[PDB]
Amino acid sequence: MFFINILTLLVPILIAMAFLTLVERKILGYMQLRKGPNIVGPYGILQPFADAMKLFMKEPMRPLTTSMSLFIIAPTLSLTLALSLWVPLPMPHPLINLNLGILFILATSSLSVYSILWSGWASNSKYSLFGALRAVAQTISYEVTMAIILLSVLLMNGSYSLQTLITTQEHMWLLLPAWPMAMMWFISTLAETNRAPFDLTEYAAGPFALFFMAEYTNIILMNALTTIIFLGPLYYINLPELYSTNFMMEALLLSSTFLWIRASYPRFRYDQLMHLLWKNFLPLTLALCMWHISLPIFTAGVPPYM
Amino acid sequence: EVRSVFPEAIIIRPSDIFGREDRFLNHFANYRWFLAVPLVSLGFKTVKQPVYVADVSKGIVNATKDPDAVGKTFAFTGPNRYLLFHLVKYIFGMTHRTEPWTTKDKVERIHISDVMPTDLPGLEDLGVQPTPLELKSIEVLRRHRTYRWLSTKPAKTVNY
Amino acid sequence: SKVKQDMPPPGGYGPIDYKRNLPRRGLSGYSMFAVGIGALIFGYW
Amino acid sequence: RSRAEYVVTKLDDLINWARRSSLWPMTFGLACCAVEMMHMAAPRYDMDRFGVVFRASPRQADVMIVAGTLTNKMAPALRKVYDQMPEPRYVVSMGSCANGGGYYHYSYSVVRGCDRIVPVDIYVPGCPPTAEALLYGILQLQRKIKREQKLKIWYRR
Amino acid sequence: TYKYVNKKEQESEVDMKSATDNAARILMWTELIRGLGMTLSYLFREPATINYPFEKGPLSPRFRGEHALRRYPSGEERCIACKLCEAICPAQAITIEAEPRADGSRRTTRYDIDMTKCIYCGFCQEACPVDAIVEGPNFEFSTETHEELLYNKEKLLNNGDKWEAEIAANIQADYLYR
Amino acid sequence: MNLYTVIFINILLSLTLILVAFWLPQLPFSMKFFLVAITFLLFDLEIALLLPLPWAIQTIKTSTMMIMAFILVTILSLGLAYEWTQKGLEWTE
Ligand SMILES: CCCCCCCCCCCCCCCCCC(=O)OC[C@H](COP(=O)([O-])OCC[N+](C)(C)C)OC(=O)CCCCCCCCCCCCCCCCC
Ligand SMILES: CCCCCCCCCCCCCCCCCC(=O)OC[C@H](COP(=O)(O)OCCN)OC(=O)CCCCCCCCCCCCCCCCC
Ligand code: SF4
Ligand code: SF4
Ligand code: SF4
Repeated sequence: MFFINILTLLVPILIAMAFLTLVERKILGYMQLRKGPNIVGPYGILQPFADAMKLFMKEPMRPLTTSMSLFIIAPTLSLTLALSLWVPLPMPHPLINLNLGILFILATSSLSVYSILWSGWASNSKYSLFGALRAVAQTISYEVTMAIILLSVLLMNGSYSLQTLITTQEHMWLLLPAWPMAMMWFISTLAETNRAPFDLTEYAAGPFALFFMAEYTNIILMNALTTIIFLGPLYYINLPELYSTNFMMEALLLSSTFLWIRASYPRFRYDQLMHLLWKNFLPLTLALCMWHISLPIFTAGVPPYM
Repeated sequence: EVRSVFPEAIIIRPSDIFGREDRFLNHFANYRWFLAVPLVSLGFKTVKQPVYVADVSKGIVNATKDPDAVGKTFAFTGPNRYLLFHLVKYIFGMTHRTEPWTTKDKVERIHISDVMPTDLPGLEDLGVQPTPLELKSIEVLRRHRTYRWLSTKPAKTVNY
Repeated sequence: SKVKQDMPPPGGYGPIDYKRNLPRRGLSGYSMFAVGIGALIFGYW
Repeated sequence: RSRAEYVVTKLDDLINWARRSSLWPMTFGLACCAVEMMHMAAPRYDMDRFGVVFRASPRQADVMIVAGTLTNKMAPALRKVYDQMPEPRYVVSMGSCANGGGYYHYSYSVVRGCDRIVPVDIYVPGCPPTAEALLYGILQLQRKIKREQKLKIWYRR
Repeated sequence: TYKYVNKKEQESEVDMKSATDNAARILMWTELIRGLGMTLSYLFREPATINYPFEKGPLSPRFRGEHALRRYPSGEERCIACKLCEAICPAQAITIEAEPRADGSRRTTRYDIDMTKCIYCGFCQEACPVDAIVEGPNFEFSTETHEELLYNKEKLLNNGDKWEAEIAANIQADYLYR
Repeated sequence: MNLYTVIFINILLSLTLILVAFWLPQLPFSMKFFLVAITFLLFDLEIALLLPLPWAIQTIKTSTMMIMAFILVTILSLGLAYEWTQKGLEWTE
């Protein structure tokens, strides 16, 4: 039964990823006064499948100077980290209940920036290596600001569990007490997923398809994590389907918000992005971290261990 | 059969042709993907003189345009005879490293020695100077090199 | 005969509002700061 | 015919459908014709709706749209970019310049057609041919690669 | 006259309310929210996409498309081998050879127009004194080989016979302007 | 056992995806990147210090814990201020 639960978790996530590619095409088209794909399939629902089949059907131009070991390792690592990122998520019940699931999430993102660094070093080009170093510095800085923000909001929550977060959120959203933190967390998740305006942008066919799959899977996961942490869905002990549906709706709105932002904004500069983080977020992140340290002490609202 | 049905047919017999898209130099480069080099009798008994594909094509075109080539058999061979082991040593040291892939007929033709072209006319008789593998080998084996080795003594030539 | 040719109407074309027109819409800075602080205190309580 | 050839034909249908439904170009764009290319990318004609993705890298490209005048200084760059593109690659020449030199046919620094450098699959005539006509050329390319029977040729080998 | 695009009149001072407004603007992303809103408005408009090939872009009778050689209503070729089209052809895409026909008429033996050399400028159809060569409205004639765009007299006459029901109507619609 | 099974399934799925992806078709150093890398090291170890705060919030001696956390985040701020003042945060020659 556990393997059946594994299948019914992972396969719909991949379906959501492919249709996220499709809905990004359609929303960007309709925001550009045009249409998305609709010829391929009834209403474009076969377009991501055609894209994936073409990407797996085209031969991969594999250069011999590139290390086959790293060329293999980077996309398979990125996809398996996206799926391992997805597993410990309660909706409102998880496939796997971890004691420190948020620490698991952040460290899995660290292994993802290993994946992008290894892909960049395997790509034997100096411009590719330079862009790889820029992307790793981007991902690393937004990872440190995610870790501090998430630490402070779980100082409000009580533990690194996520069912504890559900019990925290069952009366109100955490957006009201931690909304500047929510804004900075949203921007941080954007720059982790390398979406516009933080995209700042090598592989053909198979590896490119794998990287595309893992990136869009990470997009859906950052949306789901933002939903579960900051915008608590309605939870009732006698029915979990209401929680699943409401979390679904908020995750779809946050994914549409990423596509909205990519349509609306021009991309940042590399110096401007580092300047933005290290001069506006991290000072505010540290100040609000100490504020959220101080808050349960002077309000006596120290959360329970369970 | 070709000489029976078309008595004045120009028959051209080249040796093992090497080139950019050949199945000779790329084949010997693709032996490295296994653990070692599988040579029968360590390749000492086989003697080969490979011929460049551009040389063979120039000979073919000059045979189309040549009035004296009618009803003749030509031998298109390289200027230098190498042993199979020395050829493998040269290709591996030039690469610097250290549709079936191969068949029984393929390895039999590999281990068959090249005959001495004595009575037959050749590329010099059709007006083509046979360029050597040392001069026309870098453009073939460069695609199998590594990055450190992207940016070698010739194998010695026997008369027999 | 009478010449027929692509001409403007006798009354002339209407005015064309070529100037920049930003709507100038938006809530005030003091009151959005006030509602943000109020949301913060309500959430904290 | 044999039952295996029917399965091979259906597999060809599936592969050709995938390749023509997902046609990602890079436009090696030079000139007037590249401007008309981005007018085909424009919302009226919507090659993205057709399944044809605007601004793809040559590493991810399927077809090269040669749009403009190929000069002698640019032809090695064209050949290098064509060689960097992966093996299932097609070429749509567009405009009189890329077709046969066009209005600069007798020029000292203009290659008389990009077919002297790269193998052109489909020529789109005009100066510039309309975006309507370029989208015609793209759909003709989809029909052409629908007509391919690669596993049928391999089975009949 | 002239006007300033970035200069501002005098000073608006430094008031606490203005400082609070600027701080709210760059702390709560007001211009970002309004840009998101009007991009959402375009999400909620109607797309300007036509349904090719079932819908076609609008054109005019002046449109310069595929070349064609017309005829008189009797069926005689309108062309009289006068070579002004190749004289005025700025790309030198027209080659004409001519001789008297068996009845002594002045007709062409060769009329080749290179589509790959043509710039589709209409100089031939505006220099033709008898309305023989025309740029008819066909534009969907992309070929898979370079040879098929090297038109000759037979191909041009076939195009003229094919598109005569539309070329003559376009010339009827527009000939009073030219 | 469950997490082992899921991670093995994940790795197997990704490996079979790359296997079908292959089988189906048949220098000038810059100092500033190192600076932000080591700044990340220092801030990440300071996160490692800051991370046990969900259990440190439950202690009896809340005043001492609060003072230590305040001092630590203050020296985070002071180090970041140092690097900002000595221009380790900009990208300029
Ligand atoms: C979680 C749910 C979803 C939330 C987000 C919803 C979607 C919103 C999408 C908006 C568009 C985002 C696209 C990317 C934009 C990138 C640019 C950007 O945002 O730059 C950030 C900009 C950068 O500003 P900048 O670019 O002008 O630079 C500032 C520096 N100068 C001016 C010198 C150049 O703003 C910030 O960094 C501020 C972040 C928010 C801080 C909010 C603080 C509020 C008050 C704090 C609490 C105070 C009271 C404490 C308690 C008191 C109790 C009594
Ligand atoms: C291509 C090469 C790729 C190389 C890198 C692969 C990365 C894979 C994706 C990331 C996986 C991250 C796993 C991190 C470790 C687990 C984290 C964790 O929280 O573990 C503790 C947890 C139980 O702890 P707790 O929550 O306290 O529960 C007790 C209360 N009931 O759970 C446990 O105690 C379970 C202990 C095992 C958990 C990890 C299982 C790993 C499985 C092996 C992977 C490698 C297999 C060999 C190679 C295959 C081919 C490459
Ligand atoms: S064919 Fe005509 S429109 Fe196209 S690039 Fe050449 S001159 Fe410009
Ligand atoms: S339209 Fe073409 S054939 Fe006619 S004059 Fe112009 S370039 Fe020459
Ligand atoms: S201008 Fe007209 S009539 Fe004269 S040669 Fe040309 S097509 Fe014939």
